Amino acid sequence: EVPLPQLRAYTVDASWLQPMAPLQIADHTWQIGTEDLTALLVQTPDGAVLLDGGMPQMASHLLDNMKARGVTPRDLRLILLSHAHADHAGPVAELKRRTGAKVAANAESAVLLARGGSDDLHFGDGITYPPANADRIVMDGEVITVGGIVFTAHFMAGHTPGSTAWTWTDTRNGKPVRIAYADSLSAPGYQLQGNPRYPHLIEDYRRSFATVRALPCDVLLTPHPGASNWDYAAGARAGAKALTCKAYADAAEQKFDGQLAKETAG
Amino acid sequence: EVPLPQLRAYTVDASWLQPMAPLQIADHTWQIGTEDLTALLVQTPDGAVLLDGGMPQMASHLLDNMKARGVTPRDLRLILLSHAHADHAGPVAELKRRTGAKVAANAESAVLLARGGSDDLHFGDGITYPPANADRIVMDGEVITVGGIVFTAHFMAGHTPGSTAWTWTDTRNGKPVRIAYADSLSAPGYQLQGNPRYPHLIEDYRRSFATVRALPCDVLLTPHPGASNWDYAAGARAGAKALTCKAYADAAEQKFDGQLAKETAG
Amino acid sequence: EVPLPQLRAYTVDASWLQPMAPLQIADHTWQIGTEDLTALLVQTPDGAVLLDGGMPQMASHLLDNMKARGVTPRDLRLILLSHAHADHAGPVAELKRRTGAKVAANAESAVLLARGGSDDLHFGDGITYPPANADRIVMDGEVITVGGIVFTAHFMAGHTPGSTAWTWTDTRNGKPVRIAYADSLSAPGYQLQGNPRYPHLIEDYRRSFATVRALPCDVLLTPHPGASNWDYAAGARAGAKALTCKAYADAAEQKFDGQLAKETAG
Amino acid sequence: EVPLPQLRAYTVDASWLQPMAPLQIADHTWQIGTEDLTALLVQTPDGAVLLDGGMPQMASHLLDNMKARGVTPRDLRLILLSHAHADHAGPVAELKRRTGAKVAANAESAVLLARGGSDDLHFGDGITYPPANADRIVMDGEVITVGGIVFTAHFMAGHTPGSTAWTWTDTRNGKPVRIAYADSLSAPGYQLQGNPRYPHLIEDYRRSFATVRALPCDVLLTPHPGASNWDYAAGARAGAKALTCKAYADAAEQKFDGQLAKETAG
Ligand SMILES: Cc1ccccc1-c1n[nH]c(=S)n1N
Ligand SMILES: Cc1ccccc1-c1n[nH]c(=S)n1N
Ligand SMILES: Cc1ccccc1-c1n[nH]c(=S)n1N
Ligand SMILES: Cc1ccccc1-c1n[nH]c(=S)n1N
Ligand SMILES: Cc1ccccc1-c1n[nH]c(=S)n1N
Ligand SMILES: Cc1ccccc1-c1n[nH]c(=S)n1N
Ligand SMILES: Cc1ccccc1-c1n[nH]c(=S)n1N
Ligand SMILES: Cc1ccccc1-c1n[nH]c(=S)n1N
Ligand SMILES: [Zn+2]
Ligand SMILES: [Zn+2]
Ligand SMILES: [Zn+2]
Ligand SMILES: [Zn+2]
Ligand SMILES: [Zn+2]
Ligand SMILES: [Zn+2]
Ligand SMILES: [Zn+2]
Ligand SMILES: [Zn+2]
Repeated sequence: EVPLPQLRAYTVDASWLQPMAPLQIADHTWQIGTEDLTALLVQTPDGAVLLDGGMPQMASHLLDNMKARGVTPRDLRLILLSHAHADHAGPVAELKRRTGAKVAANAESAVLLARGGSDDLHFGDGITYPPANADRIVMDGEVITVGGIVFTAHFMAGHTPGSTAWTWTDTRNGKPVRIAYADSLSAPGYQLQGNPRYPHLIEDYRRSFATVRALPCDVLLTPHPGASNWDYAAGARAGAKALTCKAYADAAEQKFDGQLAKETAG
Repeated sequence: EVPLPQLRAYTVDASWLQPMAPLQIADHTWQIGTEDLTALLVQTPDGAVLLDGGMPQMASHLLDNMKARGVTPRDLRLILLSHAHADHAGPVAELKRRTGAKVAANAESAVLLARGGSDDLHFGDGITYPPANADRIVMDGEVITVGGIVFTAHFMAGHTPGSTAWTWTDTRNGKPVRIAYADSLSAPGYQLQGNPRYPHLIEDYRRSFATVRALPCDVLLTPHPGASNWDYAAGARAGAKALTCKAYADAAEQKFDGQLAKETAG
Repeated sequence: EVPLPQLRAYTVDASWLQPMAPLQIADHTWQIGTEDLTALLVQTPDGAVLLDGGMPQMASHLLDNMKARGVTPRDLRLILLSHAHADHAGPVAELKRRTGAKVAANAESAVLLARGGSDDLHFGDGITYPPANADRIVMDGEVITVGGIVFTAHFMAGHTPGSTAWTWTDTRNGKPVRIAYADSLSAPGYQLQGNPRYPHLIEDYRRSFATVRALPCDVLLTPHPGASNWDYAAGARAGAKALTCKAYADAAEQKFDGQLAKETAG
Repeated sequence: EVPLPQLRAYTVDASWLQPMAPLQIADHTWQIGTEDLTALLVQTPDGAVLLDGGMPQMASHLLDNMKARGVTPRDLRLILLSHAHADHAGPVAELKRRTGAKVAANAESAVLLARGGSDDLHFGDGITYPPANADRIVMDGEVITVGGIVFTAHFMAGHTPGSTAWTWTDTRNGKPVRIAYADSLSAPGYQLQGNPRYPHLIEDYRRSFATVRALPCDVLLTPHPGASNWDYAAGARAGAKALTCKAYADAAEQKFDGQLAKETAG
């Protein structure tokens, strides 16, 4: 007799789980996640902002890197997200319990986060994580300000309905640097055409390619560094090979077109 | 010495609160709300669907009209919404407690409904109602089926971010009738330009005019009958003067353009 | 023809809405609410705690009093509640939006707060307010610490299922002062016996009288000052006539017994 | 270099996941879960009630057994729970999506269910499952009626704060059978004494032993059949060796006392 299968945890490449010390991107902005998952710490005179947390098991590591940067749990004011999947919003619930952080997200990301990634449009309950509540809902183009640093939401629906690019201007060498943190434009295993759970998926991705193309973008960062050709293990050269937002959008669209063609052929 | 003001309940025109008997729109579809607030009952071989409930005090009236139509509380399967303001989603929480009904809504409508209309983009906490949870989140263009009757969501963001037109095909006289239930395209007291809580408000309304224009639309109904020139008190002539979806969209756009011009002048 | 009634806002005595300047209770502890609604500010080296906010319209007043005390919105860390009715938790949602404050509450209070007081066991939807989410759920006897000040939850179910007394030790004149903030032990218009929504109501109130009787209680404060014979308008004599926790419990039990007898007679 | 550990799914004994055909307990009441996880189907003239669903992967199996019993997804009206851990409430979110079922639970169980078992008092995020919302909150002693069958909640806090025994009277052989579905009285790996997350844990378990002892209890069933000495694989003898509620309470208290002694020694 054959029992129902055991639950299976989603495993990821070791590099996604490999702790790294803080890597400075600009005067206020640091990568504090792992070798292969972005978690951006933005430090202001009025507390700190975290953009993404990576996987659920990264909470303690994030807190240790924050401490190394001089940010105590009380000092973390705000959490923003690229998208509410387990490998980017994984530790958000735990971070909220263990810090002063509140979450701002769009309605789509808030709904997905509140169900801990369950009933995903494409993944079903395959990739779940601890649910968290949003403290503020943002609209497309809306800004949120912490310690005078202004972050602008740019909705880029597709990878998830609530996928968002976040933009802000930091400084380096006395010069402004317009940083764009663009969400994933992957569609891993997705049914793209005629998907009853996402009927306008293709139109949304197309619009999102155009949105990403047009971001204020002196420097592009992505939830997976490899997407934008960052190499967080490469020290002084970490960002040397980084794509422009234009090239990232184009490469993602080319890949998407290929996937659409293969799906039609499939 | 001057105390803080007493809370003020939102009052509405008496007609919005004036009970009426069920008014048949098509073979399966009945208006069961008040003279001036739409609440559509769609009766299927597998239970009933309610589109909108009107104001919070209308729950019992709705249930009485459902009973008159042969729909017991157990038989009400689904609640859909035009938008999650007090004068359309008012009694939803109570209906869920008192019937078998589950709610399907988009993420924006779900978020607003779950906070009972509080922290509204334009109204603040001026117009609140009992919060309710959504049971199913729908995407733009997604269909939901009850007793073989298929309802399609058409997102028409503006009046609220989650404003939705619902379409379905009923029958009359052996002929199909493509019914369009289009949400409000009003912007009552709204700041339209440069609204920090809704930066792309104008672009969303413009897109929504185009969406409404293009709906499958043999018969248009609206949350306020007057918006589409229905007169639910007019018996056999209730729907005679009804606007097409095209004319409704055009009139709403003309009004919107006027409001934009007056705002610029203001 | 007779329309459904207009919604009616709950009105309260003017004194409940009458702003007052901060009134010091102990070295760290201030009354910052109105003449007749308690809102306790506890100021620590690590940010401030608010116990209750009063009615929904009191948010701005609370924030102004906090500013007068040197507590900026960022500095408000924690909100605790006596019970989640409109006249004590009214402004909590707004305070969370406008400050750094997170909410800790028991599961019963959290559920009631999340529905904005709707579907109340006794009031139905008569007394609703903007819903808010809890950030931390506490158990009976659990402590929560802010800036070294330790607050202990004592569950005293009855007035609401989640009614809580909060205790902490402050100082005055170099001496410890064990402060007890005991919730209401009223049952206004309640059906006490055989209430299908609260079958063990009487047993819970009885247990709660015993809990209140036994609190560490050098100084008793209550959500309505009059309950404990505080007079916040009386300056240096505000707390002179204050009841012990023992006397408060006894008077409340005597009143309850009377109500039970009258209900039996009714 | 050493990456953070991969997430680990909780595995269970194969028997907990071993599908079985429906096993009749009384005229209306069937075991439809697995060999070693209880899921009780109660069939009424007005739809069906499910008490527990077992593990997250059991949804489809439950639905298949319901179909075999003549209960279509539309016909499932109500889900009740012993406690909101993954091995009993696992499939509840999915069941709600796939059926007409609404959930009734106490505030503690509702809060835990809504966070999908995350931030557990004892397990932390070790044992999570898809979150679900409750549709009705019940108080201790409150009854809920479906198709004339009356279910009474008896709170028995300890295993979880919201642990509940459910009682109802079915029939067998023309005679009433008072069925008691008592929750777990285990404390697996729990810190019992001086637990900051559950300060009154011991007092709650003691009270719960007394509650279980005193249930109306012609037949005891438990979430794990072995707890009450049921053997669902034993056909006509499945319930022969079943403990009384009195013996179950006593054995659980004896085990608890042993655990307390070992903890003190530890
Ligand atoms: C596809 C996948 C498998 C396991 C864990 C996470 C994911 C995932 N969701 N979104 C992105 S980007 N992923 N890598
Ligand atoms: C005060 C509080 C309640 C719930 C969750 C988190 C917190 C909190 N605020 N600041 C810090 S550090 N916390 N842990
Ligand atoms: C503007 C207003 C006042 C009171 C009650 C409801 C409303 C309202 N919100 N959306 C629409 S359409 N309304 N009439
Ligand atoms: C069973 C149930 C639980 C919570 C809320 C509503 C209901 C319900 N289902 N069918 C009917 S009629 N109900 N009242
Ligand atoms: C009874 C009542 C009427 C209006 C507003 C609030 C209340 C109330 N709930 N709990 C307490 S204490 N109140 N005064
Ligand atoms: C950052 C944030 C997000 C949502 C709600 C409130 C807040 C906040 N934290 N500190 C202050 S002051 N806020 N307004
Ligand atoms: C202890 C444990 C491990 C894995 C899955 C479930 C559980 C559990 N929680 N409550 C009960 S009873 N369990 N068996
Ligand atoms: C209508 C509905 C919406 C959300 C979730 C479930 C359902 C539902 N009701 N009856 C059946 S069968 N459903 N799947
Ligand atoms: Zn993803
Ligand atoms: Zn990813
Ligand atoms: Zn509206
Ligand atoms: Zn309206
Ligand atoms: Zn009250
Ligand atoms: Zn009060
Ligand atoms: Zn358990
Ligand atoms: Zn178990």
